[PDB]
Amino acid sequence: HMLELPHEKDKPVAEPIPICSFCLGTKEQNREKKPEELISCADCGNSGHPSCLKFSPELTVRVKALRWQCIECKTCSSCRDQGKNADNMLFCDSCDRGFHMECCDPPLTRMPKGMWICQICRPRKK
Amino acid sequence: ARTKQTARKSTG
Ligand SMILES: [Zn+2]
Ligand SMILES: [Zn+2]
Ligand SMILES: [Zn+2]
Ligand SMILES: [Zn+2]
Repeated sequence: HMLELPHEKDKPVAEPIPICSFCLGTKEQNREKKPEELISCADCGNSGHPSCLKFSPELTVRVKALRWQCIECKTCSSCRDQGKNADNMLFCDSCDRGFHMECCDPPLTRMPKGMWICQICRPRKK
Repeated sequence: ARTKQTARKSTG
């Protein structure tokens, strides 16, 4: 199961908008005109087909279990702010949470070459 | 890795 942060629990969940913000299709019609359940932003309600969000099935299953924010709403899970540079907020490849590079421990200055996952998704050591 | 910027470009 996906672990939730205390501040994510019992935060309000916005009314979901039942069409995709990318293609304007409902859950009945993604871009291939096939049914596909939407993922919806807990802050603004904006939704997306996982295919339109470019999420894998594995990531989709994970983000559906969490209080997810859309691309525009995403705030840093550490400092809780947005900041002014979008190329400074990494999105976790395991849970899609955002973290500013400077809010990582230790801070990052340079982009990872491959996947990046947050400290929440890294398992505890033996 | 992905950022808010890259996600915007990828999905926009
Ligand atoms: Zn769509
Ligand atoms: Zn949103
Ligand atoms: Zn931050
Ligand atoms: Zn994560």
